[PDB]
Amino acid sequence: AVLKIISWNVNGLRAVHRKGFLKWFMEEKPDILCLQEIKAAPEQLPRKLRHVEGYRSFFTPAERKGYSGVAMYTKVPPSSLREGFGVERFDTEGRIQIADFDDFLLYNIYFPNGAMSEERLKYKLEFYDAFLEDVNRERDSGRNVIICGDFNTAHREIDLARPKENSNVSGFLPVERAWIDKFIENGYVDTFRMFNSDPGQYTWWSYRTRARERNVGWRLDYFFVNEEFKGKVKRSWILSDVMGSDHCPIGLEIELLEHH
Ligand SMILES: [Mg+2]
Repeated sequence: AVLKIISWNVNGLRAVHRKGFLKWFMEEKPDILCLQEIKAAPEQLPRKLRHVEGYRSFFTPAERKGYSGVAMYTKVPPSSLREGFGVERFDTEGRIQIADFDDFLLYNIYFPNGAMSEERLKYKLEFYDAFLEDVNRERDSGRNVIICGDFNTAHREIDLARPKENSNVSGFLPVERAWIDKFIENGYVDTFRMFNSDPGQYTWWSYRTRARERNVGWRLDYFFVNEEFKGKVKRSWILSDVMGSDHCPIGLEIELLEHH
């Protein structure tokens, strides 16, 4: 038996609602849906977005109005939900959900965009370091972990359409790519690349004339697992045809643990 988990940066939950989000959600039927960039006060969402039949929903908004925010809809209730790393400046931006599903912890993370300033690039890299300390603590205690969301970095040249022109911009800086190398070396696996070694596999396209149509994109959105759990990953894919955001959704199917 498997669970289908989807991750999607929706570029505003109300915005994607107006384009057909609930119809997509009903057709795709994920067991767990992780969203990034909700951008809304949960009590200002229409009640048909706030609560969807068959799911429990959890919203973790930023302090700043209209900014960031993550959400999770799940057909099975988690046993707990942790919304921070325990560091105030990383925990007030609506970026972190860590849901305990007993088989695994599920991290749904909106990692910072560092492109607007050196200040925010430094915040991104420090957030990366706090995340790595957190997941290692949980993994080392004996938990399996699934990490999904918008990492805001394309790992290798194959992961964006125009690597050479982006050497010096956040999203493809050597130091950001090197952090992903370090995360993987700490015993985590980029699940998409377990199954797909092809070029042109992107999850974000700038909201500009025909960029998506021309597939001028970046792979910014990932599903990682700890190494010891990778044999339970059965599929990891990109839902590239699903419109409505500047990112598309990505999927993971994970087999349930089979106790003996
Ligand atoms: Mg965005």
